[PDB]
Amino acid sequence: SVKFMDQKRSGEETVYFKKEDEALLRNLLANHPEYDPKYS
Amino acid sequence: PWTTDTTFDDIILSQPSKEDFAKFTKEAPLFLRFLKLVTDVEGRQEAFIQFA
Repeated sequence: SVKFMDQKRSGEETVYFKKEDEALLRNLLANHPEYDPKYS
Repeated sequence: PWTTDTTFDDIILSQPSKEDFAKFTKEAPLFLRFLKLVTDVEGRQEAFIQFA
């Protein structure tokens, strides 16, 4: 029950925030081109 | 060259206006690099970000 809950929680959070990080990596360079090395 | 939407004429004979002028899309990056440099020197990055 303990390792069960912990590992389920960790996997769910990992998947969710993996998706969110993918989306943010998609939409970063547009809204923050000052970091984009394309213009440097 | 043939175009289905544009026509070539003399500027003084046409007396064209801004909307009579034809529009196209130009590639930015070569200009945007130089612009980033110039704005980093001059100290106005808001303008670079807005324009980009």
